[PDB]
Amino acid sequence: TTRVLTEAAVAGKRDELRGLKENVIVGRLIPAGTGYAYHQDRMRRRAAG
Amino acid sequence: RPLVPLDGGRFATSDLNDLYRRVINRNNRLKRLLDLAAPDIIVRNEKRMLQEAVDALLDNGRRGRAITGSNKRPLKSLADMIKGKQGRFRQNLLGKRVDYSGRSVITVGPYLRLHQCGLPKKMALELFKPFIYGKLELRGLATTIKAAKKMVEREEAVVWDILDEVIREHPVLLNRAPTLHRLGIQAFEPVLIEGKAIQLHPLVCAAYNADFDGDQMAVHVPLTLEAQLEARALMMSTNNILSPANGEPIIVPSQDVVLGLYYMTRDCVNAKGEGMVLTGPKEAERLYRSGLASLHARVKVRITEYEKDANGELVAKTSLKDTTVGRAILWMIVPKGLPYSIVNQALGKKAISKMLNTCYRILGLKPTVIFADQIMYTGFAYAARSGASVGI
Amino acid sequence: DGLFCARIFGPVKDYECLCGKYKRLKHRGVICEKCGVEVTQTKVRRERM
Amino acid sequence: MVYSYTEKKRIRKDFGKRPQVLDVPYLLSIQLDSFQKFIEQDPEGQYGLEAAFRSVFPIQSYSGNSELQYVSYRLGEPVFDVQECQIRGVTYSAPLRVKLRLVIYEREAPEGTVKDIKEQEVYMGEIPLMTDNGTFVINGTERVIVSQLHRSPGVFFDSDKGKTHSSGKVLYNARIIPYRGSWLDFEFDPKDNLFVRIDRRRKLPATIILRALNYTTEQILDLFFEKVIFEIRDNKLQMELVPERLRGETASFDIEANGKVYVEKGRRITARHIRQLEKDDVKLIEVPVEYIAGKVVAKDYIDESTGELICAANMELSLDLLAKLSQSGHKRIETLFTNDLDHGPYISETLRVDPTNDRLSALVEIYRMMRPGEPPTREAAESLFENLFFSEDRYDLSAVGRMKFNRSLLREEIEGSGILSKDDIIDVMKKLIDIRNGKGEVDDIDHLGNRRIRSVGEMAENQFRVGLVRVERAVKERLSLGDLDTLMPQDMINAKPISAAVKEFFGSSQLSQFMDQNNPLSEITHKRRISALGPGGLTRERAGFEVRDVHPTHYGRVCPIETPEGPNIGLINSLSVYAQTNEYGFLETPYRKVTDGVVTDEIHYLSAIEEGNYVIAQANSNLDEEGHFVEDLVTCRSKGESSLFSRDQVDYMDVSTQQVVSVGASLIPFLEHDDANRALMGANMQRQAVPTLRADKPLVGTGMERAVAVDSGVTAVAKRGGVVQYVDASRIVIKVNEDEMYPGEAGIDIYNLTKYTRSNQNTCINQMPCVSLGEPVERGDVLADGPSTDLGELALGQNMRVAFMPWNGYNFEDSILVSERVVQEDRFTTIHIQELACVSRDTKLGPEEITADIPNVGEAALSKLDESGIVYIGAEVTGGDILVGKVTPKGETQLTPEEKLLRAIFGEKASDVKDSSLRVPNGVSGTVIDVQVFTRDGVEKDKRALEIEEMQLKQAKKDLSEELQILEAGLFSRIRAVLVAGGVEAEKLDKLPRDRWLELGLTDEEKQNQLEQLAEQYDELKHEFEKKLEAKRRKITQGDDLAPGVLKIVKVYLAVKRRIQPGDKMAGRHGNKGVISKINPIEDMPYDENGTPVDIVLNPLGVPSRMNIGQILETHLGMAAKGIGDKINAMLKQQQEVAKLREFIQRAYDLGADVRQKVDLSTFSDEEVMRLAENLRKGMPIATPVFDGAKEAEIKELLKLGDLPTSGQIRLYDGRTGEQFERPVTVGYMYMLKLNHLVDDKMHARSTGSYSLVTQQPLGGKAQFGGQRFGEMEVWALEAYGAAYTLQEMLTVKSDDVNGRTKMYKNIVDGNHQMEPGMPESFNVLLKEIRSLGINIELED
Amino acid sequence: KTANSGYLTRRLVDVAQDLVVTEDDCGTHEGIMMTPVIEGGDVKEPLRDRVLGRVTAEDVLKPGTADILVPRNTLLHEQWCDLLEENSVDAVKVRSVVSCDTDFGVCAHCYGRDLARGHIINKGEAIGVIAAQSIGEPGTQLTM
RNA sequence: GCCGCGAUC
DNA sequence: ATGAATGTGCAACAGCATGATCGCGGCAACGTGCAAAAGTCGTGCCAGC
Ligand SMILES: [Mg+2]
Ligand SMILES: [Zn+2]
Ligand SMILES: [Zn+2]
Repeated sequence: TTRVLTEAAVAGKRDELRGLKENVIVGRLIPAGTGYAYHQDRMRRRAAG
Repeated sequence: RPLVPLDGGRFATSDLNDLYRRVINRNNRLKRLLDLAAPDIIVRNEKRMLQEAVDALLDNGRRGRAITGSNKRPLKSLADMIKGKQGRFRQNLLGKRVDYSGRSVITVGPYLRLHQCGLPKKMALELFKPFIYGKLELRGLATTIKAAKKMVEREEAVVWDILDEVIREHPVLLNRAPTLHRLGIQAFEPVLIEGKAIQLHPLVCAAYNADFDGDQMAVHVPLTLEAQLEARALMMSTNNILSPANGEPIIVPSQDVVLGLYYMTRDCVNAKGEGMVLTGPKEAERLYRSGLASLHARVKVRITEYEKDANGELVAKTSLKDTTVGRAILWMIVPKGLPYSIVNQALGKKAISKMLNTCYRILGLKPTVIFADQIMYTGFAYAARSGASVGI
Repeated sequence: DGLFCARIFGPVKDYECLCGKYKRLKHRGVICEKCGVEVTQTKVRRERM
Repeated sequence: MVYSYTEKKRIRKDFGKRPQVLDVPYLLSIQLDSFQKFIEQDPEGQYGLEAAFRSVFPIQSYSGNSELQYVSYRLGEPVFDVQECQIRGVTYSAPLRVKLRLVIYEREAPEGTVKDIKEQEVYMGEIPLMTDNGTFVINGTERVIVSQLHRSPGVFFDSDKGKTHSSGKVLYNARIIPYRGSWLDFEFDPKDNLFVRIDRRRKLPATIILRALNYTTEQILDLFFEKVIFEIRDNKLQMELVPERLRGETASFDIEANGKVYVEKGRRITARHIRQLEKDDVKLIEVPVEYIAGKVVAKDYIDESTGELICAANMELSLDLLAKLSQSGHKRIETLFTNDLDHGPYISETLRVDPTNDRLSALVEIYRMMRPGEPPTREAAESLFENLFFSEDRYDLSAVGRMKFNRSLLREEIEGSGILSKDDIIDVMKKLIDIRNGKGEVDDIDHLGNRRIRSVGEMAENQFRVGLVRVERAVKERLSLGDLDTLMPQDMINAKPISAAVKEFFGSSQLSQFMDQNNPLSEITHKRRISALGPGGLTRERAGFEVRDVHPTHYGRVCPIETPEGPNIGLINSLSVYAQTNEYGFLETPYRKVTDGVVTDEIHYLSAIEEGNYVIAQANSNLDEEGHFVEDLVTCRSKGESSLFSRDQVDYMDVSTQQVVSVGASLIPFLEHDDANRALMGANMQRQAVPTLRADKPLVGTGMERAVAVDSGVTAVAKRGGVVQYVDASRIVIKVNEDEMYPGEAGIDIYNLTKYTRSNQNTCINQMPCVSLGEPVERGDVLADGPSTDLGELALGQNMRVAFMPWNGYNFEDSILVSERVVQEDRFTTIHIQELACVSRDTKLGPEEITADIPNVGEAALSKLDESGIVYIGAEVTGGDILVGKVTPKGETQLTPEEKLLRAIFGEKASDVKDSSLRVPNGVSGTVIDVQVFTRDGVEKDKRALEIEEMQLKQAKKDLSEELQILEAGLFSRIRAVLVAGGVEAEKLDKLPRDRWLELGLTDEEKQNQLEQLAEQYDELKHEFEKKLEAKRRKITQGDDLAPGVLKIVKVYLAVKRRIQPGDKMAGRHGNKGVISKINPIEDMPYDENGTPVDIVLNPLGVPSRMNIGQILETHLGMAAKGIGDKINAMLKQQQEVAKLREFIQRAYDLGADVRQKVDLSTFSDEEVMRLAENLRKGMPIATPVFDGAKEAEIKELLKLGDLPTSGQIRLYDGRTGEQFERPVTVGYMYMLKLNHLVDDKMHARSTGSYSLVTQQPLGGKAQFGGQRFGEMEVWALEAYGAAYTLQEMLTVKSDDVNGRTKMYKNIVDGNHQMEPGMPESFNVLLKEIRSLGINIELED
Repeated sequence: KTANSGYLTRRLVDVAQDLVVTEDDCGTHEGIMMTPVIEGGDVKEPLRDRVLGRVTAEDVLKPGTADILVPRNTLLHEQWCDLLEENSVDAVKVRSVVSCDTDFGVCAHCYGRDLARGHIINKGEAIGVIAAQSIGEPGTQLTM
């Protein structure tokens, strides 16, 4: 984690929580199975504004 | 970063607190030595000491030796304690300890269905305590929550009845310790038992890789409507029969069931009953249970098969076949739509697996689950009746 | 002004400020004259840096 | 005479077939012997505390003319015995007193003294003692100390497997491992460069230290190489002839011998030419000039004309250089060997690598390399080199290290200084060069001749040495400023560092653990435990596959079976039955000397190194009557391998078939028929069975049960007993037979049995007597059998009528189906004693008195408390009932009017005091046993305390009165004899007390001598009784010096009976285990023809795959034994004649095939035959030794003797349907143990308990109401299923959502089942942690 | 060896966790030649086991030329495989996840029918975790 | 808030 | 024939090595004197019985 954080710190990047590992850490619904439909509805709302 | 308590009002300084307090201890003396017009050497040394202390606080074990506390062990810094193993293993990222969970030794229950697990009534009434409170308050037995608490501790009979009412169709999911593959955590329908150990269905032991020699399993309760549906439509034992690795049926009888099926479907050169002609599989059970014939005798039985060449329709054909009494008895449990050449063998731990696979492929899921339960029941019964024993 | 203090990091014991000058729920977000501890729900010890 | 009294009670039918030569040793000798040699006085300084004292003392100041001279030492008497020390909860130790004096030397007169103060002993330190079983009772515990198996100091050569640089170059390295000090290594480069890794610093040439040993460049070359001389006279340039040197070379020019051609240019190189040249005596001959070009000059010739000379050693020569040396007159030139056939170019290359050629330069170089700080000033480097090596104190090779150093280098002398000299480094460097050259071989690192064993005594000696060094450093400062008035205790004797170090070692160490207390077997196998870990050992992760392997020298010294399974396999061992340690610390094994072809009965003890030279025979080899082997070809072990050798080549003989195995694996019958891993599992599982309610002997054993039980200290063995006088349920007293007595005071031997007492694993320890009354008892006889022991026989299970058959899937996998007659007959019911403690300690606001009167508690909870405030003994308790009524004072000094009216309407305290009363923890039931109140001195004693002290006084006087009764009986007998001798009054004299006023005076001699002496004896005996009675009344009843904060303590014990139940684990002793699955009723178990239903039903499917043939053979053999027992029981039922019963027992005892069992009932009287027959009516307890026991034919004959089916299978009828099972079922009696893994202790269930401040997650583990951890793999499986809502609810609302938990609890109570999730606290903690660094993390909108 | 297999499973799961079937059919024509696995002279994997539960990227041609057997982009199952084995087919080109041609996921057709259920795989299944667990479930029994 | 030690699968 | 740039090879340093349970112990880092204020103690006060 020491290597990854610094290479992420200097670049100032973002996560965007696209995979399964990121959503498990945060505690939201994973984009798979039953939680996949919920993440499909949210994507349209973000794109539509 | 709270202090670790101990006997008396004394509060020991923790590892994180020591690393900080060293930094401020250096900082105050340095910021003092700035204004005293001290010689460059001493302030230089103090700057080096403060810089080293800050580095050790931020990551101990880098840029020189590692500072230690009372014991000759490194004082873990902010790096070593990010979450668990310097990463997010223990306290985050799938490492959360969960409540509404139990743990007890597992034994075997052969009377259980494919989707049932025996749950002790002492783990229940503790996993389902809030549900019991809700049902007690709903029926007016305890107007206040405190009364429900007190009567649950006193464990009256009506509390047991209400627990049985709550349990009725609330699936609960058991898992073993080294969850290797996705079949290592399955959801069963609990049946309360007057006992102290979880009763696991013998068929799912192959999937769990569990044998009853002190093995323990955890019992996690899905406590939400979405969670209950997920544990019923995605995790029920009757749902996942085919292993998601090769397509072969993971839930397949083994050990005593296979021995019983093998002993039932065998042929002896001479036994009680030779060349007898009997009406059907019904007479085979009557002759065997009466003692007039042996399980390994060879007879000719008039038997009916069902066939599925017709589109969605079953056609019945009747013929006279030469088989054994044991095979004729076994045929009574197979569903309609399977050719008789599937039980006219020895059924040695592979023919039975292919029997289940063909039943799944041709018939579906409900018939193959019922078939698996019947197969295990009859295999256990006839293996016990055989009296197979190993001697010197 | 130590590592664990009361002027910053919030209070220590519930909605009670130091010296007992203002220890109630009648006072919200007030600063005692004698001590700089602000009244809060003592769960802010997990947020102030 | 042949059999002892307890052996006459029940004779095990040994199957033998091989006579035993040496009986099993004390079986706990290592621990006791090590501590004895650690404590006992030694005239010399070999070992023990005396050796450490000689090593440190005497001490003196820096030219202060004051020295510390000491003589001897003594260990005081312990102030508590083992039992009281265990009960009270303090360390069993003794004071340490030492005799030492002060001497003051004259300052003006050299070597003269002016004062000599011979002060008395000064107390210093506490040394815990070892109990006679081998345990160190510290802090009220057992705390056994496991011996450590560590690398022996010496010289170790290794090859590093030849794969470091992947070039195929094998690299040889040497190590110098000392007992204490710095290390030293030699290392071979891929480029063949000598590197020395001193104290594991950077790699450094060996030439620097070689020069630092005051060796010049020419001298090192002369020592490390064979120099040759080239003579160039009159331009001939002759060459010396050494035929043995040149083996492989090319003749660059014609070689002529004395003017005659011997070898042509490029001629034959075979040994024939070399032999021909050697045979001809030829002087020096000329050689081509170009040949000498490749040579390197070793010495440095000096020109006689000018001081200029070619001193450049390790350099070649030039053509112009030849003219220069010819002009200078250098007729002879000295050059080294420069030959590379077996030797090679070394040393010189390293001298060319580094240019330091001075001792000072080498010293400063090594000082800078090791210490990168301040450069030295001709003193620091020299001092550092003196301290690093060849130092008396800082560095010290052990005696065993010196022995191994000398043996590895093949030196005749075995003794010497424990320090390494200059020649030693040279010798090891030479040996490394030789091993690189080809001569010699690398030694194995796992050889048991290289792995030393160290015990508790040596470790305690090392700790005491460290403490002694510290106190000596403290003392040295005193004499600098010490005056003559300063006494020894005033000179900082400073016992605190020594006691601190000793107690730190004994209490908190890697190799001093809680002793296992399930069965005597666990204690026995824990005391003699071999551990490779520890301070000087190796880390678990560090151990490779080589260490965890069974080296072929583990034959008779380390068990190959018994070892932990998962993490620690191969790192924890167990000593074999006959193994012991060397005088240096190496494991030996007995062997029998074989002279010619007959094996003698003389026994020689062979270490690991010695046994690799001889030829050792096999225990299972036949013999003749005189002693010769029955075959001319006999299997043997020569050097690690096994082959067949001639009868005349055999040199040594194995003592017995039990030699290889340990104690734990010796108690498995038919061990040879079991798989090795299954035997491992059975041996490990035997050490876990809980002692049941009633001891039950094994129907089939190995005869080693008696040795395990007797030497474990669990039983009570008659030390010198004769005929027992009075047997009690708690006491045994024996009147010793007159033939052997101690003259004066006579006396009897009294045993105080220990009743129900908690063990370390919460199990109960009980001792029940064997002898009834007036039974003669010989030396070594067992009187009281402890937990899991029957008549001195280790019995840790119960025999069960096991049938192997699948029963309707209830014995699926490894499940066990148990009958209900097992439950009814109270088998496997165990007692578990649990300890609950409470201490009354003062606080800021006052004292914490304890009383029954507890405010705010109803009369229901006060029903079971006395006037003092603790539960009555024997009250059955459960749930959470109050145990001790303890109040904690609260602070209040402002009596507000509300408090005033509260005190007015209620009591004076008005319930101000709190109630910190200890309650029964959840899940704990059972009747109380004892209460252990103790009181601080000065304070008023508890009301019940007086009853404890009165009970102690009652038992004390009752125990002392018997010897007084006997002594006054003897005195009365003597007085009666004297009065009968003269003036006898017959019964009149006996009627009047005091011998009827001492029978007046009678004769003058009797009055002056007889009566006066009798009166004097009576008076002094009465006074002696009174003084010791008073002293023992005084010391028992004394105010205990509690902890300063502690005022008064109370402890409560509970006793719970655990009946067998489905979840409880049961296992055999052949590696078969399992959990019960159902307690079936009696009427459902299968029954034979006679109607006896089986007790346990097992699964046959577990035998053929695990290869546990011991199960089947044991069941058959137990069935035969129980058939014999049933025959004897039926015979006793008809009360037939003694002759017929004796004949049957005789015909059943001598059955076998050339068994070494010569018991016979002819020399057995009538009454002991009936006692034996009534003792073995349950079953004839036969014993088959480990590797040579009952065969199939013998078992079949035993079965046929009892009128049973020979094949070992019976027709079993079903209990439910009553239909005969088609195949016969193998029915037999197997010994089933109940392990210590009970479900009552393995169930947990949490809904909402207590969380942690950080991460806000639920706690973990039982006894804390924790929750099962949803691991990473579980979440992966959840993701694989596609179940996302379950994952979300298991990640947020169950663990870390502070508001989510409460919201969802409210929703469930309402009945909503709504998610309403949130944001875990763990991620917020992680964000705060990262923000605490220099990295900023925030959540974007 | 259990530790070294668990570490491998950890790495595989971490690599493959971000993989979910998010599309129905990418329409790509790419495929992989699937011939029965042969070693020396012994038949060691028949084509039936390798091609069962996959989609045909191109129509399989019987030895008789210009004779279609199965339509393009169809799922092979027990009936199709039994019909295919009756003839003398040797090579079948089938679509696989390596050529899914979709972005951030894998088409439901390019990945064949799931092995847990008879029907084709539905959208949203986390195939990467299943694949990693399936690969790492053995390994605690591989002989090393 | 751990560290050692032992044990189970 | 010789110098410089480049590519190759070798040595030192960093991360990492399964999961879930149960049971016992042991266990760290002042001073200073005066203003300035505040609290306290011996003492005298009025109000209730
Ligand atoms: Mg198991
Ligand atoms: Zn305040
Ligand atoms: Zn695709």
